[PDB]
Amino acid sequence: MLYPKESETREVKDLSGVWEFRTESDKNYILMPVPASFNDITQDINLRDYVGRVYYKKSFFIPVYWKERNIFLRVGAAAHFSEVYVNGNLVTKHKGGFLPFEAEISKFVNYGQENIIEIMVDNTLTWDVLPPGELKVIEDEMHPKGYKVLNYYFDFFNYSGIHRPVVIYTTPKVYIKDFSVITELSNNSALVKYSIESEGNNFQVILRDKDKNIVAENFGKSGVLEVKNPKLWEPGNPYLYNLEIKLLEKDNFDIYRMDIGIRTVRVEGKQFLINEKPFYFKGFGKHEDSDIRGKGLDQVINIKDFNLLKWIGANSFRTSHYPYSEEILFLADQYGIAVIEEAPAVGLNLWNRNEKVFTEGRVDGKTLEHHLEIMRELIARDKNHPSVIMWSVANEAATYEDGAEEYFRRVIEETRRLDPTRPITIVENTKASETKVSKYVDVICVNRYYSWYTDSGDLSVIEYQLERDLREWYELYRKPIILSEFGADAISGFHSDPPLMFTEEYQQEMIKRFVGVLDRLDFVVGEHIWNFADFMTKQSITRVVGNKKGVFTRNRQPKMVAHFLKERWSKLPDFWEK
Amino acid sequence: MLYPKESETREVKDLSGVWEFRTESDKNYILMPVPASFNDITQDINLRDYVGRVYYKKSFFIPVYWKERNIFLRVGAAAHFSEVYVNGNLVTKHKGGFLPFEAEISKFVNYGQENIIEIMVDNTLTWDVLPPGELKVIEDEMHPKGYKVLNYYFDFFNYSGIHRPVVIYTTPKVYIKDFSVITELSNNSALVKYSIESEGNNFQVILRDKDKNIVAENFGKSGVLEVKNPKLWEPGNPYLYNLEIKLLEKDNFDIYRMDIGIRTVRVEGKQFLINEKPFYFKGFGKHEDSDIRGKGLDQVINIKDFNLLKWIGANSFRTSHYPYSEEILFLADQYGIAVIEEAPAVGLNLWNRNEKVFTEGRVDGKTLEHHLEIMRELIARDKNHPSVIMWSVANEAATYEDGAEEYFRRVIEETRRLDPTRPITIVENTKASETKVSKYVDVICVNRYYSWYTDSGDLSVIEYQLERDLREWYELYRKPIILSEFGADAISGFHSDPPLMFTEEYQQEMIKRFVGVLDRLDFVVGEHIWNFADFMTKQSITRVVGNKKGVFTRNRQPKMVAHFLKERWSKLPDFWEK
Ligand SMILES: [Cl-]
Ligand SMILES: [Cl-]
Repeated sequence: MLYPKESETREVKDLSGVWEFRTESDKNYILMPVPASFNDITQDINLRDYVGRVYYKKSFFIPVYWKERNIFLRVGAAAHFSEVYVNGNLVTKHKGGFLPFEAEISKFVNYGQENIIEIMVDNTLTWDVLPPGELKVIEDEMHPKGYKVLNYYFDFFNYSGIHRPVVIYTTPKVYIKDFSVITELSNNSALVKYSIESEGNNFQVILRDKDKNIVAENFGKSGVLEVKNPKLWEPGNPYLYNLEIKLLEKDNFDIYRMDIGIRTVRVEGKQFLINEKPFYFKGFGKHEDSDIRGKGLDQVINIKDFNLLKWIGANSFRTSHYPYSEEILFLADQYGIAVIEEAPAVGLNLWNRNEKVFTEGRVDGKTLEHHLEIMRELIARDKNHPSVIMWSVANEAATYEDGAEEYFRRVIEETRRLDPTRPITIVENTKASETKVSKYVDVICVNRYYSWYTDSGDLSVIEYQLERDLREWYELYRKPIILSEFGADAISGFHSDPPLMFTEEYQQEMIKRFVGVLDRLDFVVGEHIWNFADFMTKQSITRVVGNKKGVFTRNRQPKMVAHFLKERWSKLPDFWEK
Repeated sequence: MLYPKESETREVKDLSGVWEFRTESDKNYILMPVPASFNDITQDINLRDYVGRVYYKKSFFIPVYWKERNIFLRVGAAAHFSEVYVNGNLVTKHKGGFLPFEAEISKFVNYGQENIIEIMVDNTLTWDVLPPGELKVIEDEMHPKGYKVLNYYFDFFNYSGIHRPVVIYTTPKVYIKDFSVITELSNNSALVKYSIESEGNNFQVILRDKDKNIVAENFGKSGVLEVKNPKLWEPGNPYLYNLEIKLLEKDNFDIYRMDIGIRTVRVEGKQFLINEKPFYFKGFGKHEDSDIRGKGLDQVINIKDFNLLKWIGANSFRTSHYPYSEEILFLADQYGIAVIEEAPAVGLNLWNRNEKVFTEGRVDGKTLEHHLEIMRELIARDKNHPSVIMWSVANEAATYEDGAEEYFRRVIEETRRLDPTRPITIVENTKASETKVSKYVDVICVNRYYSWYTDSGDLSVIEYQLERDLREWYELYRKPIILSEFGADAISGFHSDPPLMFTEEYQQEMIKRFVGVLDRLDFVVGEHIWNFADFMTKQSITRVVGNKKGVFTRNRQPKMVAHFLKERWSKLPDFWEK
């Protein structure tokens, strides 16, 4: 499914705005913005911590002239289970809170009249949705009848609601359903190879440069476009060409356009190559999180975040720990930021080797089935973005378990089959010698928190422990390694010398000592600090109103270590043969 | 041993000030203030976290006229093992970091000349000092040779150094060594009964009121002083009489004076009676802790703290979790603040029922021997302060263990034998039905943290859980109950609605809901919030630069809940028949 875009042949109507909202088995509505998480909008603590079904409702008018058009209703994201009703008719259901879903609804609309859309969203986690969790009953001596808790083991808050825009769009009855683009370098040219999915068959395809000059054209539902003297897309030079696809049939006419970038990505030895040059990742793990709206899409915050990425000198980030909005990937295309996009397989770990995760009752064949469908949906959505340069299949799963090996072999095999054009990783906090899964990926991503979660407060252990660990990863697997997470919680304004945990000084010193180690290791091709910004988590005595490891505050202002990273990364080239 | 006080017959020389300081097996000195903890004075992180022996050194001059006087060298406190050298001569050794020690040193001084005092202090904890801990060797795959950690399980930082003043004082060769005072009410009079310890035998004892009027006198080494129409000491009316003791012998003359207060304390049924009226404790658990100086005595901070106690309307505190400086008790006498003074038996708990504490290898007969000596030293020091109204033998020990019963039976039995004039408690976090120790004390003190350490964030459980729990304490033991701790960490300036853990709002709402429960229970005779002020702890992912449960910041300014308590406690009488 293609991102909804207006053209000569397609209308788009955005239903974002103020909706009516209620919780299960309640008749009274309140007002609720869309897109947004509902948790922080009100002062009702029982809604903040609500677990169950909520219902959104809105009126909309369909123009009579949309008859004899396809009418699609698209929901960008709703966490985690959703059902969509048009005038009381169920038009689609969806499982998974971080990818879009849509249905054709012309059969159910009142033309030239009022219509009602209702969207049910259920935030109840189970062990066969990603990320997983479990609702548990607690009726003991200290809890009243009916006390229940939603348990989950990922470290970000279970925000719920409609997190990305709801839109209605039209197409002709015979229309461009999808297309695939692959770019190759050939002699002094680039090739853009394409295939179009449609019931139609007569297509003209045109490629235009930045100045609207036509640089290539082809008649054909599949084909190759040759670009002589191409300008390649890469961090530091985000050149985009505009691909125009025109269906020209007897009764149907359809146009779809997308900006694409010409680049190659390849792993060879201990090098991560973009356009055949050795890349060095400088960046962050991020989160879709901001004040008040929770996980809701906000283009103000998105553009602010990319300007901060360019300001600090980052060239990349990982979409920890789930696919982000398409909007963020289009921006990464424009700004020239390399993206590792990650499936929502986070929380597959009970920090305890006595509780097994990959076992009947928890992560099983049903979870695997969902994970495989997720990879198919994710690659289908994002396969044409130049900014996505790697897929991450999971974050900190219990990869030391025997059952994790067969599980992830299947996930990894399916991902590569779906997209052979990008490398694959998995983000590990398991010990190097214990993971049964990292031997199957292209690039190793390791999260390490020496002197924070272990030997807390003792910065002196970092060089000893980190160098020994990373050398063992390389000795066992002989793959490029990204230090995919490291950092320390810092309360803005907490200062100390000597540095103490939770101060800005400790965060900067820890990060500084980690990267001094990486500079001595020629097989380390990247550093991603956790996290870009402070974000909300569930409440616990270990979380000082959320996770405070941001390099920026939640309102997008820098802590001390942001300036250290700006100075370091201004000296580090994007392409660096270590 | 009596607090050093100048008189017509006694000189006092305070050696506090700037000393030279070094660590073990090092020849170079730095400067170090005394009294103070050494940990936060410098920018040397290796001294902040030092474990082992440190050495203080200072020159002093003895006047030739001190010949034929006793010369005593007193150390107010040094944590935790100490040795005192005068001109290289060992004059005393001491075990325990929170009580004073002294020696007579006239045999070792150079009269009319320079002298050198050196004090060794060792902060290495063991299982037979209080509070206990253990130095552990960690030489594994991730730690270099010689890595060691001091483990301990009490929740305050192991500050070390000379924490209370070092002084030298003179007495005549035959002198007042000690005295005991007990006050009784009789008809319309009060009696002050006394006994004096001395090699002398001829004494005149005089009692003076606030205006220096003599109200009673007696000739005798022991005797009774009758005060007609006494003004009693109590919170809200801290009347002090001055007791003057004069030794009058042939060759020796000695005078010692102390302010005393006339009051009785008695537990009867579910009432805590002071001067036969039902008291209600309003107050705090405190700590000896302040910026930069750690646990060092500071009279500025002490007077500030008492003015804040009076401002907020408190009438009491507990010396969590160790005896405080004598200076603080003299101030509590002046201000009329009731003190529960506690022995340093904190940390006798490995939050884990698989690791036993009262067992060979940990808390054993050697620990018990030290605990019993501590109770003797503590009562000998503080027996004459009107402000001390109860002894606490421990805080949050593993009282569910079989071995804890015999241990504490002996501690409690010895405490009562040493001082039958004050009730005894033990501060519990064990479950009511599991403690094997609370049945042996006079008043129950229970620490409860519902919605903070358990059901974190859910304020709705408080009333259900706390009322059920406290009713079970009373049903099992039929004693008065003090809620001796409850509270929540709050970062100053962290605000939210709805309230979230670590915000000022959550701290206030939790405390408000707890005390609403207490008001409905006629057997609850007290509320002590944890803590008076933010204080330092060892580093851990659960401590945001120390413990943030203070009602005041570490620099002694109020958080939101301080104003809630001021308003509540301004409405609650000190004496309240519930
Ligand atoms: Cl983290
Ligand atoms: Cl606490």
